Amino acid sequence: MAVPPAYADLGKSAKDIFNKGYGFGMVKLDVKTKSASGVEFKTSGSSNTDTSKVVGSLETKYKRSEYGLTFTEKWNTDNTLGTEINIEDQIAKGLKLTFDTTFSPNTGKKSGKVKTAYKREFVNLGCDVDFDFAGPTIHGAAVVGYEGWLAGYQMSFDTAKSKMTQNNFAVGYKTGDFQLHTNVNDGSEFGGSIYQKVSDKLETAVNLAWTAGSNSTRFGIAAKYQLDKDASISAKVNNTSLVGVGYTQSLRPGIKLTLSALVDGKSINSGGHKLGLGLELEA
Amino acid sequence: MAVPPAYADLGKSAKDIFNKGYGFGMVKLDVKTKSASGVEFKTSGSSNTDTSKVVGSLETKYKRSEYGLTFTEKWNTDNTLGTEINIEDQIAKGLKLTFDTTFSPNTGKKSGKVKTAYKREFVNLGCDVDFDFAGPTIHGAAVVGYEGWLAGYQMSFDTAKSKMTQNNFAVGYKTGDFQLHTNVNDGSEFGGSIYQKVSDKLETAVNLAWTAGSNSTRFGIAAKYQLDKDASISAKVNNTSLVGVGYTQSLRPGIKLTLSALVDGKSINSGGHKLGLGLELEA
Repeated sequence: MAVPPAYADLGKSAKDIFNKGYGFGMVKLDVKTKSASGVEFKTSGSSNTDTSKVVGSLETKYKRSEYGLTFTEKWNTDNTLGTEINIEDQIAKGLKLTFDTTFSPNTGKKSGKVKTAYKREFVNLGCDVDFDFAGPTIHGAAVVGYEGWLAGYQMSFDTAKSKMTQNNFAVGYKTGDFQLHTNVNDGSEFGGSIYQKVSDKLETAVNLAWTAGSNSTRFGIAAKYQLDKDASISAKVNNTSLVGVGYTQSLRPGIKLTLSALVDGKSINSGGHKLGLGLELEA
Repeated sequence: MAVPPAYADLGKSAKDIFNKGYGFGMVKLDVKTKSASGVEFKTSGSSNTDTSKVVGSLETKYKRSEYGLTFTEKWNTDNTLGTEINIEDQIAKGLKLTFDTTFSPNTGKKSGKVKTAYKREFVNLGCDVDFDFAGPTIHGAAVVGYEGWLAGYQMSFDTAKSKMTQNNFAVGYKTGDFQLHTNVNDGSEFGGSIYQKVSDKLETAVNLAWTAGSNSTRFGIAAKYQLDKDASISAKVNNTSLVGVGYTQSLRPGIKLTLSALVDGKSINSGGHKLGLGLELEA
């Protein structure tokens, strides 16, 4: 089953080291409940410490594995309504067809897209069509993989402006507990990442970024240490001397609390320091 | 055991209806852990949504029931250090002696007090002495109780200014699931409260406040409904049309999450609305 990850998921494990475990400047509550009928609910809510912009949301998910059907309804505090229809492994295998819609009964605006995915051995393909105010826009991504090596191309195109708006390449290589990933976005932005699971308890990642049109280089070191099986500690630092720390505790299987802090170097009296609270409830 | 509550606790059950279950404008984390050695830890931390003033704290508590000894150490983010010593039921019974101290290694300031309590049938007494910059200040409270009826007097006195700074009376009456409380503070502020446990699930409270020097009257209605044994819902409204709502869920015995909101009447585009998150962890 050498079925590659989709282009968007290349370098995921390293990104997850750098990004989850943290939640600076926000307080977050995510609740996944389940009714007797089998339809499940997700209610998210987040608040910025500065803007005081509270966002709320409810999602309702209904499944029918027999037809490969997922039906999702979405509500948020912007009064925006969403509806998603997934049809997997029916028109063919393994082909996934998706219809996504959004509508806002205040501003009248209405948007939609048709997503398509095709998973197989050595090949993971995708083609989306976004219908909006300046539509349509065609997205296409392709990833081939054989024996650890990975090769991907991502592309987007405004049909109206007759203009290519995305042109990205990716080369990857995994040897199990070690991932290497590189990308070239628009012939301008160059990126690289390295994931390494050194021990049972220690995970480690490294970020690199550079662009022509400058001698500008940004890079980062990240790590995640699994104290016991119910507690975890993340830490990271970049070349701007921003130090991130995070600590996540599963109080009970299903309930995760997360504390995070961002500390600027060097500072005491004058620095942009941030805190973060995150709570995940799974019932 | 008709041992009355202390003056500060008169009307507690009604106050608890009105006040806990809510946490407007704050996010709060309280953690009560316990070491093998028997010494217990409390770490609190709260953050205002506006001022962005994060406060942190650690308290360490060591006991020795055999001598009636409680020894508490306190640390906070203001770098203020605290130390409390409790000696109960030793000099006599039931007499409690308390030494409280605080010191700030930044501003050099240092404060302390000697608290004394005397519990008995029909009588609950208290006398504190605060040593500060303008010290000392003597506090005294007395509550007598017989067959539901309650009578209390509270008093404070600056010995330096030779000035009485507190003169309060209280009359109460309880008939089990019904409490009535009234107070006269400084001959100016008049207050009253009524608690009523109507059902197993429904608790109810009413607040009243008036002062001479005005025709100013403020009052409030409060209620707490026990949905199931692990969930609870609070609501309240005053005469300024401020509507409070709160919902607390014990996810597991020991873990309580609390959501609260304050809604102004009448408003949509222009009103001071507040949210609140509170989390209690007991391990």
